[PDB]
Amino acid sequence: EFNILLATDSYKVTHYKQYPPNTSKVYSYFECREKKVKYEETVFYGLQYILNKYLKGKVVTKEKIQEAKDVYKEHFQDDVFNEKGWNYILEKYDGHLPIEIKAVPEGFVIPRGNVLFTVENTDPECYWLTNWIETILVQSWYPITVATNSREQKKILAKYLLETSGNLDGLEYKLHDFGYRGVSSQETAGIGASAHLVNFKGTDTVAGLALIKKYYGTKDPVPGYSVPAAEHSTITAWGKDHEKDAFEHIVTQFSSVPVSVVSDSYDIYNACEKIWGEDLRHLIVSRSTQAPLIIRPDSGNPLDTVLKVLEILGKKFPVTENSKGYKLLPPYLRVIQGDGVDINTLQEIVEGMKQKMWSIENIAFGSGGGLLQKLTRDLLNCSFKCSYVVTNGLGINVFKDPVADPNKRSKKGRLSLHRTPAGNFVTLEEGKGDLEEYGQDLLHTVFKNGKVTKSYSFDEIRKNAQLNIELE
Amino acid sequence: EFNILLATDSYKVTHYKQYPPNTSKVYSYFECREKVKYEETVFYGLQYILNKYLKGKVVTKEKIQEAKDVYKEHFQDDVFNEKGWNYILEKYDGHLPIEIKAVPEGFVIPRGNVLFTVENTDPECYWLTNWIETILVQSWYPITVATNSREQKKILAKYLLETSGNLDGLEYKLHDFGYRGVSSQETAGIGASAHLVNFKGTDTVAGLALIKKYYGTKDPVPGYSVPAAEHSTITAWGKDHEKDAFEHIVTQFSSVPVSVVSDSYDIYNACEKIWGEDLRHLIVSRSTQAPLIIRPDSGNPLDTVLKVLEILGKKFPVTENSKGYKLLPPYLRVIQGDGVDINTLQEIVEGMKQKMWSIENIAFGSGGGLLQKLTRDLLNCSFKCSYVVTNGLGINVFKDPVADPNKRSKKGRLSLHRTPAGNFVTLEEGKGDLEEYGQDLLHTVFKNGKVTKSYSFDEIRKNAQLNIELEAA
Ligand SMILES: N#C/N=C(\NCc1ccc(S(=O)(=O)c2cccc(OC(F)(F)F)c2)cc1)Nc1ccncc1
Ligand SMILES: N#C/N=C(\NCc1ccc(S(=O)(=O)c2cccc(OC(F)(F)F)c2)cc1)Nc1ccncc1
Repeated sequence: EFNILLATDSYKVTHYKQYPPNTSKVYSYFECREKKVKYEETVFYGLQYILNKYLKGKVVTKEKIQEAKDVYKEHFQDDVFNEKGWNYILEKYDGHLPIEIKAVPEGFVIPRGNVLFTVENTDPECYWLTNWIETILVQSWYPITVATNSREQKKILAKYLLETSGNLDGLEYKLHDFGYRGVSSQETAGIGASAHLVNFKGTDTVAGLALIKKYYGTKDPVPGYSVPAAEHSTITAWGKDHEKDAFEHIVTQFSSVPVSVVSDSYDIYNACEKIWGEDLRHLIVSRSTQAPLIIRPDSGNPLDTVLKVLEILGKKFPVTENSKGYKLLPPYLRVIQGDGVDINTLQEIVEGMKQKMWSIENIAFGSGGGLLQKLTRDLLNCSFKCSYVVTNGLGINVFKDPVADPNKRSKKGRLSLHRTPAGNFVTLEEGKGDLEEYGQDLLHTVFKNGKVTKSYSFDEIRKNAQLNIELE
Repeated sequence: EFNILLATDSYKVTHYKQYPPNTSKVYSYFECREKVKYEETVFYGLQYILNKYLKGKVVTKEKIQEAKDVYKEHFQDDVFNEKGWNYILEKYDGHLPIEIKAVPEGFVIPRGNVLFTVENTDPECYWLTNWIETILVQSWYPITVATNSREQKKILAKYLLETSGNLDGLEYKLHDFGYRGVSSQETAGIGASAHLVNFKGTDTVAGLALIKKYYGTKDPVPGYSVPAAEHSTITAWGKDHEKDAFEHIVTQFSSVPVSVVSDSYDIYNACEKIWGEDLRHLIVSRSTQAPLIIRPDSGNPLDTVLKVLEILGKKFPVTENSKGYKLLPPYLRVIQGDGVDINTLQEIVEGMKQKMWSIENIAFGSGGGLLQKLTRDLLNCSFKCSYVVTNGLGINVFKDPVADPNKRSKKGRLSLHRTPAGNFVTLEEGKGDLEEYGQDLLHTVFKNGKVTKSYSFDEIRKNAQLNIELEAA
């Protein structure tokens, strides 16, 4: 069973002895710190998961306190654990955390350098608790960053799909999550997959579905979808001389639904030109528009291989020119590039297709490690800092400001998030939100004293995270 | 509760229909595929997966119904192999008819060798081998963390030995700071445990319980820490009271080591004036068992470390060790915990050596660099089918993409062997059977729902030792 007393950085166990004496309040905040491709705005997503799974309800028991005590005695070779402080929460509050958390609504898209949530203790005895839970709350960096990076890729796709086709039809199925095997754990898989689904509807990372169902909720039965597809084992199992037999068997098994077939086991160019393009062409051209063959290269330079596959297919199948002047494969045939795709190569591929006059309608992308694993907390500088304390009954605005790195300076005092007169966002420091010169604080209480006080459905989050181009 | 029918990539739900008719066996293997660095990998983490996810009754009527219901909506179609899963439930009481063979955990093996193999033990379950690819492939993560952590240990060992003449304290020179910087609680535990294969210092408490549950140590815990400040415990005192914060903290932790982050406002002032002058009397009185550890946390990592050491060296009595390198007094050390990864680690220790500072003076903390900034393509961790039996005939299968020879996979039944020179070699096409290379070094670790061979964390650590550690004795 999970024990919140064992879910912090070891050193935090010692901090209750380090704050100034007579400190009744520690108030801290989370931001994606501004830094002097660009990631200028971030999608706030994932806190509700943490609140529900780890923070709410009776999270302290006698047994958990004793367990922590025993572990820390050996871990520190010393007795430093705040057993009294934890027992207080158990006795006074039936083990519920005396903490208030206020947050911007999930799905909200906020520029860098703004407060996204704040945390403070609601009982003076628990001044130490605010930053105890920094570690667990800061892991929100991950769904924020996956959702943000996924959305930035959607912006790239949208721009190029609109340019080459005139519309955004199918945009929400253009970047598929292939990342299940390439992330660090089962738990990460569900979190990351759910964050990508804020922007798209295609996923193979099945763990994302149950997470969304349990913690967020959707009107539709499921938040994400997939279609049948081969992997190398289901092609290569037929033997090297029988690739065509594998292809034939698979497209016939899935004759009436879309099917993707990985075509690079031995020679992608041969497979396209000779196997699909000649030997099995009759099984392709007969397919429904709702059930295309999707040819999947999976190796070589991603741009070069996409362009060469399209060049080959365009000579073996009847290509049209759309109203924008771009080439379009027949509706029973598409391509998916699912190798080496990240935000940078995604851009390179669609720009390269555009240069060669191929519509983005022809292609979808799969992304695995690039989508869910190749991200860190420093990409958006997700960071949690104390900005206000009360000591001897007096509030003081606190902050760090390292001489050699102005980028790490933190905000001062009690914070609030507001709309500016021009409709942008601003974070007011030093309790200036209290002056009421800037309309209502956009932070809402989402957790208080062990209870989740405000929740968002996955549908609401998706609405909040829409692109401007989708809104237009 | 975890449901293995829902723990695969969606497309694998459709694969049972795609294999050749009358296929009775699908046999697959995992390697860290060969491509100048990461030439050898530490095999670690499979035992966790076997125990937590694969062993025992993992199929129930309810889990089958749940998966049926989810996949119906996910695919907008009924493609799920209900019958196949029911067969496992009915015939094997929901235990997986799979056999997995693996190299011992902690073993250090060159790239491009077979690390584990997987095959079905019932012909009806030919589709099961690759169903569990997704979950088994996540072993990439503890393998990669453990390997990258060990590569850092090699750097530290080299420079510690050169500047001090011994390896004392090596296993405490790289501390895990990564708890907040990983992607989940589960990842934190797995990654922290992988780092503990090589070192003993961690703040990622999640790692302790994982090791105790799945591996075990003779000692009460596998890893340790010591008291330390964070910015909030300094800055809460107010900008004009940094000295008061420092004094309070070192007085609270007067007889144990304590680290105090010193860069809240001006690291150089803190070292030269606050520690070096105002509070100097509280430092020089401390025990060798209870040093103050000064922690910079910003700026160029190498430049900041060198400047902090120059400042301290002028305020405190420095000695010259037997190798000719400068050593701070034993009540004073430094920890650099910002911007540390395998690359910057190398730059800092080399820069220190050039300025004649012993590596004894310093320890490193690493967070995202240690536990998060790693992907499956670093060591090209990969699972592939190499052998099938169809119509009663075994055939050796592989991929070999024309545009990427680095993606070629191995053929046939595989085994791992010692060469005459004592190195490793992977034999393909069942050639291990010829018995020209001795016995297969893989061991059956999982069979028909049961874990059949396992390793303690102590054994794993011994297996993962550096050669330099083995040399002496
Ligand atoms: N191809 C593959 N591979 C996988 N999934 C099948 C898969 C995914 C997306 C696409 S698509 O062309 O975007 C598409 C087509 C029609 C409807 C649609 O809509 C929707 F997807 F939502 F159903 C999405 C096709 C087929 N899985 C995979 C996991 C890990 N590693 C490699 C591979
Ligand atoms: N300084 C800090 N910060 C943290 N940990 C305390 C910490 C860690 C290592 C060291 S050391 O100098 O290597 C050391 C000293 C003596 C014995 C020893 O051995 C042993 F490790 F076993 F105690 C290790 C000191 C103090 N936590 C932290 C989490 C996340 N982000 C930033 C910070």
